[PDB]
Amino acid sequence: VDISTLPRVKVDLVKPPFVHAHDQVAKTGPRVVEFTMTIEEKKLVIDREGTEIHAMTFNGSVPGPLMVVHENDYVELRLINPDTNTLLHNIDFHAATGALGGGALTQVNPGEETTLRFKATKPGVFVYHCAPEGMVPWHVTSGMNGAIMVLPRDGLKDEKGQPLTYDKIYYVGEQDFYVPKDEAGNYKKYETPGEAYEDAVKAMRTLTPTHIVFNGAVGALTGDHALTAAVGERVLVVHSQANRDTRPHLIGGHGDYVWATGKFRNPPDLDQETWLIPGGTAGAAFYTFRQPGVYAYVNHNLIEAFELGAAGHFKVTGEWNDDLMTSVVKPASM
Amino acid sequence: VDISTLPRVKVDLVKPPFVHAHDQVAKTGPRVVEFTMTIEEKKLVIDREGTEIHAMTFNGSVPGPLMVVHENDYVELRLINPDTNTLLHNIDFHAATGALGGGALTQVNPGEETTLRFKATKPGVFVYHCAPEGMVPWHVTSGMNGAIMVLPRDGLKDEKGQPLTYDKIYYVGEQDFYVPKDEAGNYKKYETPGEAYEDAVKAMRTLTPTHIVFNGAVGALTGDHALTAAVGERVLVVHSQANRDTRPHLIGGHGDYVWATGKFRNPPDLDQETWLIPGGTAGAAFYTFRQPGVYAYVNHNLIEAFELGAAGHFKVTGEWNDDLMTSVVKPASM
Amino acid sequence: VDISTLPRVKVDLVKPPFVHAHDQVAKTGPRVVEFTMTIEEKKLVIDREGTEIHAMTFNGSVPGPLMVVHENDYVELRLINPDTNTLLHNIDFHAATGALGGGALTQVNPGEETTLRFKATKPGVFVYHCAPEGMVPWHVTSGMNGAIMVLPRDGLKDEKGQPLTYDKIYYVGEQDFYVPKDEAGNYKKYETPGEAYEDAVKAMRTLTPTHIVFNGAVGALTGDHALTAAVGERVLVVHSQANRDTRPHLIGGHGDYVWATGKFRNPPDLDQETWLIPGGTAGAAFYTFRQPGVYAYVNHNLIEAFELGAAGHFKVTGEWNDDLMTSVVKPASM
Ligand SMILES: */O=N(/*)[O-]*
Ligand SMILES: */O=N(/*)[O-]*
Ligand SMILES: */O=N(/*)[O-]*
Ligand SMILES: [Cu+2]
Ligand SMILES: [Cu+2]
Ligand SMILES: [Cu+2]
Ligand SMILES: [Cu+2]
Ligand SMILES: [Cu+2]
Ligand SMILES: [Cu+2]
Repeated sequence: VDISTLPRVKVDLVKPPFVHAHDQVAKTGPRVVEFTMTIEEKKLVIDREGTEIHAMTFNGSVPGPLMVVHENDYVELRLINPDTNTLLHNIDFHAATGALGGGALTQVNPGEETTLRFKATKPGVFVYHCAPEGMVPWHVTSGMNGAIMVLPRDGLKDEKGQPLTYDKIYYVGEQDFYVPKDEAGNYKKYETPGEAYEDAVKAMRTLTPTHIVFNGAVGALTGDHALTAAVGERVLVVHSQANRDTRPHLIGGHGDYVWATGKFRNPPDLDQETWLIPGGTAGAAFYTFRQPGVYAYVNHNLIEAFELGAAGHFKVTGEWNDDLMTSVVKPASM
Repeated sequence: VDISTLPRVKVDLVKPPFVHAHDQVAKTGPRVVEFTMTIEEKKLVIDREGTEIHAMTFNGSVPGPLMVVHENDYVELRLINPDTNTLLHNIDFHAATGALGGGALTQVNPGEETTLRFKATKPGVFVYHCAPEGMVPWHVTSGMNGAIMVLPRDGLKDEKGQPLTYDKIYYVGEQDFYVPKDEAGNYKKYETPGEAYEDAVKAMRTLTPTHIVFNGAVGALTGDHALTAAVGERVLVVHSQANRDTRPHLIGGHGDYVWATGKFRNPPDLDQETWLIPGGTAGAAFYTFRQPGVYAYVNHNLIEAFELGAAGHFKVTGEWNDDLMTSVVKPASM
Repeated sequence: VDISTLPRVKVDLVKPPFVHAHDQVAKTGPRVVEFTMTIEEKKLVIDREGTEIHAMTFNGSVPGPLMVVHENDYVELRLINPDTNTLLHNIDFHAATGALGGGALTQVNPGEETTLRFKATKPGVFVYHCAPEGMVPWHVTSGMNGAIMVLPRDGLKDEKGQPLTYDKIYYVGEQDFYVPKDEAGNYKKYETPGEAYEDAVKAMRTLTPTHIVFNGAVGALTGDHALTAAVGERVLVVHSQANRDTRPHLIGGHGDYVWATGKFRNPPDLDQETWLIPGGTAGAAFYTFRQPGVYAYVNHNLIEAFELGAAGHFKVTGEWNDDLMTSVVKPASM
């Protein structure tokens, strides 16, 4: 079908962990879904100590926002690199076919823009990331990655073919940072990106992250920004990691249905405690909450979670079920 | 059904790698299954060089013992922290739903005890571990973790729905330790847990284990303590890793049916050489032995196996099958 | 059936990434398939800087060559250790059952040979590697590993039971090296294998590779040695890693059908972006190319790919499909 004959719909993106509006089951035929993102190089404070890095972002956030389409829609992205930036950037979609996922067609210097179109032929959650030839891991590990969800036209299905419908969705982007250290162990800072580059390469080659965070900073998904749900609600958590493996776990819950490597033509794994999302992948977990209270959502290398930053919280409202769990005898000396 | 109307059964636990008595197919309706564990802080020698650490244990062992129930039983655990210990502890069951897996309800100071009940609503093998707020990875990586198996009421099934019945079961707990080192590379020792804490945190933040062991020490599952089997026996090996990925492999055999991420509502993977158990997970592998002799069972990062400790042995009795394997010409000069 | 009554066929191996001739669907009954490999200790330059190591090889290459048989054939390997070598070697097949995969029966000193036979009872791709008692990870991480493919007698099948037939096959062996470094960070060199051994053990115990390469060196699968295909061709990429996890990704494509842990009795995962091959495993991915141009094939820890060596290329011939992807507005200032 001639693409100029299809409907166009413009999406207005939101900041993670929230997700723009969409319908699980497609309410129209295939469409050209129009997105715009503006690259922003910016300083970000990433820990409680005040460590400040030069982040490279899509739309001002780490991770970049979640894009949502259906299978056999066309994604049309206007990518803007304002002249207030200093570096060359591009974009590679793991959802796309050809030209390095789009990276070979989207190289933009400061003061340039470009528009890419691709057909979303495979359903699943997928990573997108910047990847300029010769400086790929530097851009990705400076925060320049997000994800796209390509829903089946008839929505999600369980291992038997019956519908799975979520009530809420969140997007957790997990970021490994490599902040250069001196011989004594303290972070260095740098005056220009070029003066930083060799020590960024040195720091990356150790293979050891200094920080591993959700939504761009230690503690970002806690306090006033904890995730929320109610007892009985069905929640989909999309989780991406563009560079290193992670092992997500809902402390106090499970992944009732999990696509660990993110592709919806496969049946989900049931009843997971913890699952492996390989570096370079997006995964998705569906859970129905059964108990109120605080939960933590972590990478279950618990050092990475509780010392390096890879931990967030849910606050869940509703009634407690003593059949599922109860304290029979509360802690006491006797 | 009112829980006070159900049968109660008391379990008497055994030391790993052995497993307490149970029936694969449930011989009764749902029960309250009663367990007791006593926390023990103790010194342990973990390598051939004599390196001694302060371990934190459930029931005196690293790992803690394997607990076994059926789906929709209630687990009722009496957890005792004697006044000979010095620290606060608790317990989180990945099998349980609510209150951080039980951790929010089981905080016991030295000289206290508590009793927790939860309904085992999902079948599989699952990690349990201590997790005190603010010091979670320290307790877990001091050895304070084990596993629980929740069997389907009608026992295990293959990828086609037919029964799988084991003749023997073993539990291998794999432990990553982070023993602090001085600048020259030698381990330090410490006079109190508080004086140790900052350097334990420093050691953990390197993300690099000093030791990775089965059943609490280098060589623990060898010699007089090698695992055993006979040709033709069906063996289930439950394997847990509460903090880091592992990649188990039976040298000379296979995993004929493997639940790599441990949850029995999913069909097993067939004919595995090696499989990935993510950190924070228990997995299980079923094998029927076909050849006698010595086997090694390893994490197949072979550095981790043969230099850091992650290797045990089977000794298998019976007749050799020359159709499966034979030396046609023995090593010789010619 | 008496093995002396079966047909014998002699295979002549080829250097990776190419694969010797075979038929996907078996054209005969079960056979004794005869292979010969000669061990070669040799110097190899592994990076652009000229770093030279002492490699330990099967047949002169890192990885060793891909062997191909069908399920229930017998593999008969003549393994030769010439007197120009200095070390003891052997071979363990993850495809085989008993005697440590063959390692206990194949110990050859320089100037010796041996012939091993085993029945290939399980279909899949599997690692083979040297494993001499007490020096296993040293030999494996010096390059002494390859893979064997055991095809189902009726060829490969998809998740629904229909045939999958490849037009081309390649074998990518991925090698983690641990070249010892002095305190300043420069590689050391050594006069004899014995004088090298303690520092090789020290380097391995850091768990941090210095190099991670495809086909034995940085850049080996690029330039005049890039992999090739045409639009519309079906390609199987077999990928092994004998010691560490990897996360393969075709940049610009997908794994349409992937056996991540390599065993063909299981249904493949569909539409993968990236997949996890555990250390100690071979995996296989099937893709039909849809677009011409250059692709990169990587470990998607992008530091490991683009700084440490784990990246190769495809050059694909044919016509571009603007429906799948197009530049709507080329990069420009406006
Ligand atoms: O039980 N979650 O660390
Ligand atoms: O073949 N097991 O290392
Ligand atoms: O999109 N491949 O790094
Ligand atoms: Cu960029
Ligand atoms: Cu990528
Ligand atoms: Cu504790
Ligand atoms: Cu946990
Ligand atoms: Cu060797
Ligand atoms: Cu092996």
